[PDB]
Amino acid sequence: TPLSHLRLTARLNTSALDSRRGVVRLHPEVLAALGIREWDAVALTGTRTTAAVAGVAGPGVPAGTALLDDVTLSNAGVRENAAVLVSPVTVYGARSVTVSGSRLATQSISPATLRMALLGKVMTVGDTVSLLPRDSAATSALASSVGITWTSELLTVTAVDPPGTVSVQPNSVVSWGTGTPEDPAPPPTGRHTVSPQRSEQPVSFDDVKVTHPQAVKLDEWLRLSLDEPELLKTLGATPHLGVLVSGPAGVGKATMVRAVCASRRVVELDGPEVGALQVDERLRSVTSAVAAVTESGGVLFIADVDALLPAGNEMRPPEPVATLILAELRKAVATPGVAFIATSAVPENVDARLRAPEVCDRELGLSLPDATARRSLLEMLLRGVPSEDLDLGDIADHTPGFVVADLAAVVREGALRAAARASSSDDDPVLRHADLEGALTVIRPLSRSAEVSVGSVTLDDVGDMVETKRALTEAVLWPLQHPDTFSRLGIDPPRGVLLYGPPGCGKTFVVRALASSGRLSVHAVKGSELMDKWVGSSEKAVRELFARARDSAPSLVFLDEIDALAPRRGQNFDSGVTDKVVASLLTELDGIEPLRDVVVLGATNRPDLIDPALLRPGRLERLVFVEPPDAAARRDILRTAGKSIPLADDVDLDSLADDLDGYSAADCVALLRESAMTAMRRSIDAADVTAADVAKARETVRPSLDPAQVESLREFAEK
Ligand SMILES: Nc1ncnc2c1ncn2[C@@H]1O[C@H](COP(=O)(O)OP(=O)(O)O)[C@@H](O)[C@H]1O
Ligand SMILES: Nc1ncnc2c1ncn2[C@@H]1O[C@H](COP(=O)(O)OP(=O)(O)O)[C@@H](O)[C@H]1O
Repeated sequence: TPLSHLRLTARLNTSALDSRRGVVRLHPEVLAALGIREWDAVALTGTRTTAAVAGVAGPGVPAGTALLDDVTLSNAGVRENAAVLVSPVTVYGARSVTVSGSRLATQSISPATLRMALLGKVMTVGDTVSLLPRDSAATSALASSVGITWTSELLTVTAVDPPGTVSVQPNSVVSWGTGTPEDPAPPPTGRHTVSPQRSEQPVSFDDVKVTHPQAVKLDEWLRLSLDEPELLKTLGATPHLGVLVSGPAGVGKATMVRAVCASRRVVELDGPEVGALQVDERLRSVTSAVAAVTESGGVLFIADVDALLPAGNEMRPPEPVATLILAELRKAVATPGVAFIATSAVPENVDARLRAPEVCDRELGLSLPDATARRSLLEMLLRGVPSEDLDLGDIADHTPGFVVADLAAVVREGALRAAARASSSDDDPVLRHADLEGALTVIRPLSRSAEVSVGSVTLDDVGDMVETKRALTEAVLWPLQHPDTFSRLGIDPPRGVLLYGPPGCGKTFVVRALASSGRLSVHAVKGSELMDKWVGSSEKAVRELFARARDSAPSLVFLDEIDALAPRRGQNFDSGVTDKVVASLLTELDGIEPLRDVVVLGATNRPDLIDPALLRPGRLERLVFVEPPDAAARRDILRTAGKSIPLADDVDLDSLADDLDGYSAADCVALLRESAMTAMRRSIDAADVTAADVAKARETVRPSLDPAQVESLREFAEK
């Protein structure tokens, strides 16, 4: 894919409340020309190369101007009012990030605190990052009540992994530079901690289960295994318990586990810290933790185990040490009075041998908070926090795709805006609605820090698809959001949905937008990846997926590229591997049919390549055809995507829509992208997209839809 880029003028961001937060201000036309949305990271290049998060510039900022704070100008090697190269950058989740600082901060600030303070932010080697933008007895009490422990010291990034540009994730490890010979070496990492029975917990079990109903099921599993083993023995069930908890990053998976195990003794390892250890020290750490949990019993908990036991991509299989690490865990699970719980944002990022009867026999998927749940979280985050008229309902309504981690960061930022307002007024800081709303202009949700992340796309980002949205809302959202009314009205349990249409028309895009609603756990796979890329049995991956969905209800099961997952008999010959998968799939689909809190949806560009047994009643029987965007639809798509692109008077998006027959939704989005770029390159100071700019763009952006293939898809439901 061609790497788009623009030279802009770099002006110093004069707003202190907008500076030193890892945010660069760009005109929307730049975002359009570069092919990115707000909150996407950009590469910034002067004499040096750095990266920052693209935030939309306020009014009064011409398209040819980028606003950079003092540290960004320094990191990019750009003088004020000088030229800067801006371009989209690939930002992977960091395995590790090594930072350097004073001997005092190196000894006083834990790696967990570092990760919390820098969560979601982009890092590049050589960069100067700030843990806190600003810095009295009432203000310090405020900072601590909101959870600000660290200070405002500027650090430097001495290393990242993988190389290039990375973002700090919950499964990342952020550790000090080890290390300057003069200064003392920093404390050891990757070793287990023990929390005794009935220990003081920051977040209670009651607090957790109001937005995470899955905590009730986890608690019930633990109690049966550890407290009432004769009940399970009477039924012939297994007394052992291994659980893999998954769900969006920072949604609160680890906090839920600690809350549920509050009355138990917990032996806890930090997956990333241990995973970063030298291979032999890594094994010893796991071994020490297993012997400790089996010495007295209780819960062995590994937060973010995907950093410790990565799934591997065949080019690199799992390391040999993983076999021995798994043997230790397996030994723990078989121990009476011992239970094993591990977390991971994406389950398939963990070694396949962990998702097995011998270690983790069952799984639990958490969900994004809906608007109601978000308001519950904000009120919880603001206990003992001096405030006025916060209007939390409005803040909750304006944070879709957010998680508690983000909301916490929103509140911390709000405390800074209050403390800044306080210092000028000399009054004691008191949070108002302005602070929280102002925080939203600088805080990037974790769901936007890396698509394919649940919450990155919302229905507003989807132009048009009125009829498709309508059908999906009624077929998927309505039954899940109203279980009892549907049952008492004698409405059938949610029918399986097959979503199909020509490429670049949003059949996948709209599902991802739909899946960001909240109060609904999403369990999604791409047909190709599960079959070809994943190390492990594909047939067991199917049963695993559905079992996690059943246990995490209300659940949506998204089988994208369903044609690859279940092709027609004869298309594949792999010693019966495909057969077992399809037969297992049919079996799972039939188990989902009577359920009311689980919906299954398959998507494909080629429905005729699916085994017809998938399309029988009780299975994927609701056929939703996604039409290519007509004249009406193209108007919406253009207007949605081109909303903030300044246009010249001789540009009419409506008449343009009528002329774009054969252009898919993606084609239209690309025509605006190309148009904006054509205008930016033509004249920076005369940025307004002209009719000629669009005319030139149409030379490179061609129609992609085949009228015969489109006809073939439309007739599919009747044939
Ligand atoms: N009820 C709560 N009150 C305050 N902070 C919370 C609460 N729940 C979660 N957090 C914070 O949000 C972040 C995300 O929680 P965590 O469980 O670590 O996410 P993950 O799902 O990635 O494990 C954590 O840093 C935690 O400190
Ligand atoms: N209605 C729409 N509005 C805006 N962008 C869209 C729309 N439909 C599709 N796209 C663009 O197309 C991309 C994916 O297209 P989609 O049709 O979902 O996949 P497929 O090619 O598998 O059908 C998305 O990243 C999105 O940018």
